Amino acid sequence: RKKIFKPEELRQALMPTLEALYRQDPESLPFRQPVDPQLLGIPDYFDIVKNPMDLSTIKRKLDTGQYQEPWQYVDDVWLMFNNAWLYNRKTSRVYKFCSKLAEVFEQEIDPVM
Ligand SMILES: COc1ccc(N2C(=O)CC[C@H]2c2nc(-c3ccc4onc(C)c4c3)cn2C[C@@H](C)N2CCOCC2)cc1Cl
Repeated sequence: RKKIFKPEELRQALMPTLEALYRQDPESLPFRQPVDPQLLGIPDYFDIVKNPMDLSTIKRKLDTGQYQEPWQYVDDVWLMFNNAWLYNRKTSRVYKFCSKLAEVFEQEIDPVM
């Protein structure tokens, strides 16, 4: 089950699953850029989230061939969701938006896997 992927083959296969998340409006808006705790007024963010991830970082990694294997891309998307569920309360808009993106992703990534 070892396989060497061509970065452009990975990119073409995975990019549509990422585009599916970006297309969610307004649910993708809090996930489009890295969390800046001071500028968002959430100074405890890095006390709780030690491995931040967002759509712009995942896109940059896809675009520069930093994923060797599909599971590495999926791990970063899952990390982004896990961070938002960890930091935010179940009652919050961001937590609910995260749950929407995770549903969309589960649909998109199944066939690709
Ligand atoms: C359309 O939905 C929203 C619009 C604004 C906001 N925001 C606010 O109410 C305050 C600032 C802004 C905002 N919140 C967050 C926020 C906060 C906590 C988070 O935990 N995990 C994540 C991810 C996360 C994200 C981010 N933002 C700023 C977003 C909307 N920027 C706005 C500037 O352009 C890029 C996107 C949140 C949402 Cl759910």
